[PDB]
Amino acid sequence: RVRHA
Amino acid sequence: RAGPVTWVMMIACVVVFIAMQILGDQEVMLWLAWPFDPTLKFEFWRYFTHALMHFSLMHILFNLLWWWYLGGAVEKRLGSGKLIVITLISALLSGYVQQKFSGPWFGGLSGVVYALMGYVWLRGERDPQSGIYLQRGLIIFALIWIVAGWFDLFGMSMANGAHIAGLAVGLAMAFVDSL
Ligand SMILES: [Cl-]
Repeated sequence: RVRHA
Repeated sequence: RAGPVTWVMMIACVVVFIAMQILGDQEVMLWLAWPFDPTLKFEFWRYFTHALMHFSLMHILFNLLWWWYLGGAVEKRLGSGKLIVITLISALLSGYVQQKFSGPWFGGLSGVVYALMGYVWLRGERDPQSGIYLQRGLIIFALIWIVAGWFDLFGMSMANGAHIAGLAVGLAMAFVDSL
């Protein structure tokens, strides 16, 4: 799932 | 207290985070993510609004803490306009580098935060007369935070492109502003 900045 | 730019960013991030709990992360991402289909290429806001989405409580809290502190200080010492430009440049470039490495499904204010870290530190180091600097304890805390992202020390998939591009941007702008 999504990548976190 | 926090000036108008520092404040409106914090409010924006909380509004988006609430929308994400109500509508789901996926629905908000359809509206705010970096363009993920050629049909979305002219929806200009998307090149920046990825910075407003957060996926975990930890993620939003630490980004907003750093933003409140470093953004608040940049805005107080150097003005609202300066903070706006750092923010736009870091959001755009961090997003560009991220999507290049790993595609468009990312979010968070950390590209911008990492820019502020590098900016405030290098500007204090190269140009003490500005009246802004990153104090020792915060240098250490910032370094640990960076190290943790790079070596994936959160239990989360990181946008490493966004983070490194962010830090680069901040250091680059500090260098430019210290001439
Ligand atoms: Cl405040």
